Amino acid sequence: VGIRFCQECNNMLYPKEDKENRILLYACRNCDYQQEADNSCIYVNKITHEVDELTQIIADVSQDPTLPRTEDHPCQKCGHKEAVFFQSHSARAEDAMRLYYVCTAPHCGHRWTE
Amino acid sequence: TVINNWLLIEGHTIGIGDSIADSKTYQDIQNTIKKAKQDVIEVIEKAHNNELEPTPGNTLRQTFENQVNRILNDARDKTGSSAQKSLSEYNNFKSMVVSGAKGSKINISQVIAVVGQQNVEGKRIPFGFKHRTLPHFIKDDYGP
Amino acid sequence: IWGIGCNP
Amino acid sequence: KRHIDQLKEREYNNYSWQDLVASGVVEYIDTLEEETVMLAMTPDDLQEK
Ligand SMILES: [Zn+2]
Ligand SMILES: [Zn+2]
Repeated sequence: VGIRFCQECNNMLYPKEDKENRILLYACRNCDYQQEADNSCIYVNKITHEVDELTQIIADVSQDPTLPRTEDHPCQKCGHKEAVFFQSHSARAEDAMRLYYVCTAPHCGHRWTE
Repeated sequence: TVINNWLLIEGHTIGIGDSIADSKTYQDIQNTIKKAKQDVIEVIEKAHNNELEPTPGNTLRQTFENQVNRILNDARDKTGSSAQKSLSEYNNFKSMVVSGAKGSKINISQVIAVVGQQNVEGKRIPFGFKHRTLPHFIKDDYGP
Repeated sequence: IWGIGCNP
Repeated sequence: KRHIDQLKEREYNNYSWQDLVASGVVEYIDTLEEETVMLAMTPDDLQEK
């Protein structure tokens, strides 16, 4: 999944298999350093790309004057009543009109979707 | 020639008296708009809860726009029909529409009851600003 | 200026 | 009301639009900043609760 950069040359490590030991080794083409791979996964592609946008949402968006705010939905973490609510705001979000609520009030930074 | 010389005796005119309708008709138009706005709000709340089910061959955004446009169009036509009921025999807008000389039922409806939905490029007014049509409206407002 | 099915 | 009173006697008070801008009552907003601004069409109607 993640890309690992070699210490010796600070370049990308590409997967390589040692036939003798049948052990996956991440080896740079430029330098001879080789590292055994713990993950054992080379390439992962999510065609559905069903990735939650809760992680992507920034807590700073609560400060926006233009965003609508509801006191109807209380915060789960701290119980603050106000909560700005906005849609996906994302391209390639397929067809979702879910409201990604963000708790207001300083430093709570809680994002929940109902 | 003959009809134009009779028109000197009878005469024709267009005034504000033609545009104005009875108070009951205005109340009916307003009530239709009220319940239409409520229906659009209910559709929006269904969409936010994700209870809305996609129409076959259409995305959820497309089917939400379809349903909202249907509700707004039905309200628009119903208010127009109420306005057209209000018209008296003497009303001159009706004289011209019935005779076919100029105008249409749509023009009477827009004059008296409701101008209607404004559509650009086949859709409702788009989000020119970031996620809102005009700076005065709140972000992510799909209301009427 | 009327609706989506009418005219602008 | 004090600002409009000074503006009403614009003559012999040398109070003008520049004074209004300097006082912070009004501000110039371009479109890019308009995207980040919540505006009210009419003050009394929209500001009031
Ligand atoms: Zn290296
Ligand atoms: Zn909170």
